[PDB]
Amino acid sequence: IYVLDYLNETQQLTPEIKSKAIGYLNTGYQRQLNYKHYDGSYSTFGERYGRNQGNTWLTAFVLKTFAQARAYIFIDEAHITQALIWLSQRQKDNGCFR
Amino acid sequence: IYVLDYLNETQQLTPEIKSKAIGYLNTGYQRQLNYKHYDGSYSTFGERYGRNQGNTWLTAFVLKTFAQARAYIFIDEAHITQALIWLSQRQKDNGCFRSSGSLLNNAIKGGVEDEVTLSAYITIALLEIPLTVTHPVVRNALFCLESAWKTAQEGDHGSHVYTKALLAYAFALAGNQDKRKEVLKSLNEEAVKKDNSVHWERPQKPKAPVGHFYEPQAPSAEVEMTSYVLLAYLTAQPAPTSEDLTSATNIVKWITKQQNAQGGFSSTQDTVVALHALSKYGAATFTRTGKAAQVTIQSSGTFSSKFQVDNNNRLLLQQVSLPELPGEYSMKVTGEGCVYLQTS
Amino acid sequence: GRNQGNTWLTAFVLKTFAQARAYIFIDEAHITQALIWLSQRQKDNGCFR
Amino acid sequence: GKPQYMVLVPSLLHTETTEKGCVLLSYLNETVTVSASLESVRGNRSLFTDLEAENDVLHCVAFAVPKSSSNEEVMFLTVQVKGPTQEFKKRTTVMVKNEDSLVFVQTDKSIYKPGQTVKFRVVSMDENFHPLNELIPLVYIQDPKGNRIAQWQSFQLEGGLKQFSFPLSSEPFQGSYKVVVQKKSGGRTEHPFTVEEFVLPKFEVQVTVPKIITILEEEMNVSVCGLYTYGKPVPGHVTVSICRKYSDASDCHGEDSQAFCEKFSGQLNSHGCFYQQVKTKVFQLKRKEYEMKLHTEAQIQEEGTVVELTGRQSSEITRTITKLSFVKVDSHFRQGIPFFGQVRLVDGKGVPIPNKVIFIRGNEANYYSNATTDEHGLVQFSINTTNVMGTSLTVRVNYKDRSPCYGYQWVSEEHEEAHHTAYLVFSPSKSFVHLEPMSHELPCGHTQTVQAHYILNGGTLLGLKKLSFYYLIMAKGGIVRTGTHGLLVKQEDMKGHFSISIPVKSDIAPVARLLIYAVLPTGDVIGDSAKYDVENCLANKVDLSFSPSQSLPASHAHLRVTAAPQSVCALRAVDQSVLLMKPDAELSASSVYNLLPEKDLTGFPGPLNDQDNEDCINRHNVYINGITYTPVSSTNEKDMYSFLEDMGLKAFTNSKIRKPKMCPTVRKYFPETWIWDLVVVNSAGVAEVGVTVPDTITEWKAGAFCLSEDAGLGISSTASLR
Amino acid sequence: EDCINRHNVYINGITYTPVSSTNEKDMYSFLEDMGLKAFTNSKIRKPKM
Ligand SMILES: *[C@@H]1O[C@H](CO)[C@@H](O[C@@H]2O[C@H](CO)[C@@H](O[C@@H]3O[C@H](CO[C@H]4O[C@H](CO)[C@@H](O)[C@H](O)[C@@H]4O)[C@@H](O)[C@H](O)[C@@H]3O)[C@H](O)[C@H]2NC(C)=O)[C@H](O)[C@H]1NC(C)=O
Ligand SMILES: *[C@@H]1O[C@H](CO)[C@@H](O[C@@H]2O[C@H](CO)[C@@H](O[C@@H]3O[C@H](CO[C@H]4O[C@H](CO)[C@@H](O)[C@H](O)[C@@H]4O)[C@@H](O)[C@H](O)[C@@H]3O)[C@H](O)[C@H]2NC(C)=O)[C@H](O)[C@H]1NC(C)=O
Ligand SMILES: *[C@@H]1O[C@H](CO)[C@@H](O[C@@H]2O[C@H](CO)[C@@H](O)[C@H](O)[C@H]2NC(C)=O)[C@H](O)[C@H]1NC(C)=O
Ligand SMILES: *[C@@H]1O[C@H](CO)[C@@H](O[C@@H]2O[C@H](CO)[C@@H](O)[C@H](O)[C@H]2NC(C)=O)[C@H](O)[C@H]1NC(C)=O
Ligand SMILES: *[C@@H]1O[C@H](CO)[C@@H](O)[C@H](O)[C@H]1NC(C)=O
Ligand SMILES: *[C@@H]1O[C@H](CO)[C@@H](O)[C@H](O)[C@H]1NC(C)=O
Ligand SMILES: *[C@@H]1O[C@H](CO)[C@@H](O)[C@H](O)[C@H]1NC(C)=O
Repeated sequence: IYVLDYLNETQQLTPEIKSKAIGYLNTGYQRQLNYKHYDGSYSTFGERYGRNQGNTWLTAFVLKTFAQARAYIFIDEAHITQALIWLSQRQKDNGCFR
Repeated sequence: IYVLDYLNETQQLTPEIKSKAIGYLNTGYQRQLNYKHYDGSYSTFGERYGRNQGNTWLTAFVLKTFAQARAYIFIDEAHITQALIWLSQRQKDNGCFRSSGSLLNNAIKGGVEDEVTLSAYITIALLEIPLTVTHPVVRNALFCLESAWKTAQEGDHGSHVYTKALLAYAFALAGNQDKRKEVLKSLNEEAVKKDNSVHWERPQKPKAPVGHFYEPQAPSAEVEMTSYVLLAYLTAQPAPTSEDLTSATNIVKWITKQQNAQGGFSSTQDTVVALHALSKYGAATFTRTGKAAQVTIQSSGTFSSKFQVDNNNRLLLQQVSLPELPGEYSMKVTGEGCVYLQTS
Repeated sequence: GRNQGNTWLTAFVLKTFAQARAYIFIDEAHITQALIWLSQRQKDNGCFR
Repeated sequence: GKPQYMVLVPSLLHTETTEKGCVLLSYLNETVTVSASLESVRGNRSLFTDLEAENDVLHCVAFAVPKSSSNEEVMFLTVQVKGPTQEFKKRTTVMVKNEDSLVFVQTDKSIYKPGQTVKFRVVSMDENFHPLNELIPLVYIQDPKGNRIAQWQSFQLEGGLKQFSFPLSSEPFQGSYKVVVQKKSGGRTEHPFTVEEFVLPKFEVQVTVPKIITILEEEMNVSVCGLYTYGKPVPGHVTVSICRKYSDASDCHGEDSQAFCEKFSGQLNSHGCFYQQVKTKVFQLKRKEYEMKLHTEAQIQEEGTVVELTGRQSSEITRTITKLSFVKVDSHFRQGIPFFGQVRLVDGKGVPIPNKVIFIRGNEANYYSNATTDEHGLVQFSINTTNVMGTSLTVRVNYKDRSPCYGYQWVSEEHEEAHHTAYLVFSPSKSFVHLEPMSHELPCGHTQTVQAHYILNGGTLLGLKKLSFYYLIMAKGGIVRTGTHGLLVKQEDMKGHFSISIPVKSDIAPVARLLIYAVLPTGDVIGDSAKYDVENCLANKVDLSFSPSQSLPASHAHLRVTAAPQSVCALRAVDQSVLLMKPDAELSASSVYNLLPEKDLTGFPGPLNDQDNEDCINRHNVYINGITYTPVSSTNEKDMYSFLEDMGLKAFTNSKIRKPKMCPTVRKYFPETWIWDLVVVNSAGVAEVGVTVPDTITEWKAGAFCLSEDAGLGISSTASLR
Repeated sequence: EDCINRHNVYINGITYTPVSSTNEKDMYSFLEDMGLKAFTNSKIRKPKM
């Protein structure tokens, strides 16, 4: 995402690379969506067994890059709102996040 | 794709559904791309340890729908050109295309597995991708398609009537206005009208044509057939004549009634062409700006009745009688937008 | 059971089941069963294969 | 006499270059017109070249292809034979590509001192090596930190070249710089030079060490000298050293593999050097010990000048010791002609050893036969052809079995064998054409002749005496030459030898792929193909003739250059002290040939292009009635298509080529660069009157190069002045 | 006895084909179906052993 972003701002870009990029981009999104929990979270293990509990940095990371990604290709807004909501459930006034 | 296409031409559409649709659309594209071969082909399984070989109907199918898909959501043009090229590598001058269809489940299509029925699909899919008639692959396909008509035109025993229906839209779409009406006259004669609704079918309960192929796809032949011929009627190069579209409107009355309770149709390849044929009719008939449509029906002897069809009325059977013994009536339509006049 | 017994291993088993049979008592059927199988892979010329 | 038609075209057709493609209309059924038509995969881009075909003649035709915006685009090519009677046509995919020019930069020097102006000249040519007046969008000098310091934008080369100049700063950055030329396509051709403060050297340090040395050794001879002009040596207290690095394990705070070494000392003799032999026993050169470096220190006496010279650090102790290799063996044999193959023995310094027994092995025809190495360590032999398809041939020698303890463990010193696996060709009518192989560097400007053997046992069928044999030669990814030969046969005529001539001209680049093939009325093709390494040569023969040999700080020195009748020639003369300092970047014929893209075309452009399906008769039969029915799979039998594929050209045809399986004044000053210039040659040569330099303490080495529109370019032999 | 099916694995034609057994009727099968054995010289049994 950030390479596609940087190549665009510098003005040095090519359509033969933009296309080669979007392919590795749209694929990785759909592959990443494959490790999403029912509650909107994301864990290194993913769904598998149904006993995993969301990785607090991995979810936040996914969201930061799904915010960015959303500019070049099209990521379903539900996935970000789903994540955002789960991030708020693990939010303590004091000590902000855990 | 074809539901999104049909919902848009009818005008009945919602943004809460367009968004819910595009999600199942962009996902399926990327999930489909996951079963593409290095050569641009596609296989039932995918690419299971590089051992898998390509099925010429699924590639052609993918391409026909990636041509359509490309209108709402953006598709990478490389995937179509990659496929198109692979389809040409499986193209023999005589017999047009080669059947390399290695799959498990055939409810997926309606083709009779015949080189004629397969090429008849690849040729539509290729034409449907905006490609010129002067193209070398379409030149060696069209020539095969004329030989396939004159051989299937020798008699009643001529690959039955399924093949016969695909040869119509293919020709119409290609531009042989003359050969189109030549196949369309012998199909129109071979049609089965009903209560103001015409259609096409194989031999009801066969009895005579015996020798089964896997299982019976007859309920899906008859659905696909009509809708393929509806497209051939709608597809005239200048514009379809009043004589073309009024006959097309009758075909519409049958398919629209013959619909799956829950939604859709029997098979899948017959659900797809029904919606594509309906939407393409729906584009020709409906109007967006000219909301007014005035109609006037009078008689030689002082009779007078008139109506205003529009977006608030179309969904309503406006009826009138007044029975004068010797009928001498004049139907006068005005404004914009179509009106169907059924007199009983 | 996707195999065919090796002629040397069978013959070996038999030589030691002949010996073995002296201290611990052995089922004679196993030797005769083997002996018979050894004869099936016997060519007049070149004796054993 | 069943007719046939055939058209051959390269699988990679360069856009905007004259690409030849040949036609063979074989049988006289009627007057016919052949026509190839190239057209785009998507879009309405279309071409047509009508080819004038004559019966049983190999008529050729060339054509330039139109430009494509995409660097490499794939397009449809379909050939069509139009005739009253028969009408044939076939399609395949071809790849077009805009293969850019080959360019280079010569610099006045390899190194610069600050404030000194850098002078360079850039030049561009085509695959046919001849001046090309290209438009170069950019050239720029990149400093060692990476900042572009100077640039020349959008310019065109006049005589296929242009000279430039950049004055270096008084306070530049000490280090390595590089001039770079970005072509229109993007292809950055880079070229370096160093910048630093230095005092040039007056004398060289000639270090002599065995280029390669055997692992089993007691001692070795080594010597070091020191000269400068007219070979006048200088006396000095030399301090040479000879060390080794076992395993470059990167220091670990205890020297970067500084492993044990005997250093030495002594004085140099006038009219000579210092010579020495050193016992290798001390180094052990065994147990993961790899290479050696040899520093020097000719501390010149009568001065305080310590000029070192880390010479010949390429003195190798190779793992191999007793070896052998092939020389001239066929990779294509046939069951009806016993194949022939030559082998050579080599060891250590490629020493061939005669009168020593060898042991050939052939797991096929069981050719386990010994022989002895003749003069120049060599053995030729032949074997009987009567077995299955793939024939493995290994050759063992002297002692194959030995006990070097374990294989991998602590040290291996294997003695390499030589082996090869030849496969047979699919014979249609039991007929075949073999090409005698002569693999070895063929000299240019000297004709070669190749021997061709022919087997036509009932291969005639029609029984007509006249039979045409055709041949083509290819190089640089395109067909160059064409010809024919008319063998006049009996009705059945299997025995016979006949040869075809071939002038090694130099338009054939390093690769020289040659094929030969027959055209039978049975509708079959029989042929062979081979690769010959050609020596890397230029067409413009040039020679620098420095006339007043030696001289002294004189005036007017006649420096001549013979070249093409009309040619621009770039001259370069510099003190062999700055050349001694850092050797100038290699600019020879071999330097230019490596610059050429598509040195050879072998196989179709596989990663981009693929296609091998037009008749699945493979799966038609699920099995065949053997004495016990068995199911099919795949194969590695060689045929004709494979030879055309190996060539890198595809073929549109009617006859049987591929196997049916189609499914799977007393004053001194002024020394750095004497003469950087260019001249135009008259009809013969041209004499440049260069005024001699005065601080001529050293020899003046000088070279040059030429460009001619006809005879391409050339390069002079660096002629000196003492 | 003498296994000649595993002898060949490579085989010519237009393409190579790896071996696999056959379900046919050999003379041996009829004599077996009869329930009698035969000592003989001539070719009576299918090769697959
Ligand atoms: C990065 O990605 C982009 C998308 O792939 C590249 O294309 C650019 O796309 C945007 C629209 O999505 C264009 O927007 C421009 O908008 C301005 C509007 O005026 C504003 O700026 C003027 C001063 O210039 C100011 O007076 C106003 O108050 C506004 O704030 C229009 O004037 C433009 O015509 C245009 O529609 C981008 O300009 C377009 N790029 C180009 C070069 O046209 C984009 O190139 C990529 N890189 C960058 C550096 O953005
Ligand atoms: C889906 O629904 C969309 C709305 O949600 C439809 O979009 C409408 O598309 C039409 C044309 O396709 C636009 O109409 C205008 O037409 C005039 C004149 O027509 C020119 O183009 C037609 C072919 O389209 C050609 O036959 C004529 O000779 C003319 O050259 C143009 O001047 C206008 O610029 C404009 O294109 C509507 O503006 C557009 N939007 C709306 C709000 O109606 C769309 O047709 C439906 N179908 C699909 C498959 O997307
Ligand atoms: C020369 O041309 C004739 C026709 O003028 C060729 O005849 C064809 O031969 C094939 C078999 O090889 C038949 O199947 C066709 O029906 C024939 N007719 C045509 C019009 O194609 C013939 O092959 C050619 N060669 C010779 C030696 O006669
Ligand atoms: C190389 O091959 C030849 C012939 O196959 C071998 O020659 C025989 O050598 C023995 C002695 O070793 C002689 O008594 C015979 O007269 C030789 N001739 C034949 C035909 O047997 C020779 O031994 C082989 N070389 C080596 C090193 O074994
Ligand atoms: C193809 O059609 C276009 C019209 O869209 C035309 O401009 C072009 O020249 C045609 N190509 C050729 C090679 O005739
Ligand atoms: C090494 O020196 C000895 C001195 O006797 C000489 O015989 C030998 O030939 C020398 N080596 C070479 C390669 O000349
Ligand atoms: C094979 O050819 C060789 C030629 O050197 C000959 O000595 C040998 O007897 C031949 N054998 C057969 C089986 O043809």
